[PDB]
Amino acid sequence: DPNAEFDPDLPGGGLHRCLACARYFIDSTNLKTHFRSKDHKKRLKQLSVEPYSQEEAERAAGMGSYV
Ligand SMILES: [Zn+2]
Repeated sequence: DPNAEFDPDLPGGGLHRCLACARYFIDSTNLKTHFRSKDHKKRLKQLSVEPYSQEEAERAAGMGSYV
């Protein structure tokens, strides 16, 4: 199909998926918000899907900026 790097049937063009869920998300933000389930990534660690997942190898726990 002319001009379509994405798929028009799949949410998010089928380009944003959680492989562990086989679900297609409309946007990467929606997809990444989906991994905010700690138990999921826990299962991922057990299954060996992705060792060191989000909130661990990508954490919002820092920011050491003083004047
Ligand atoms: Zn998932």
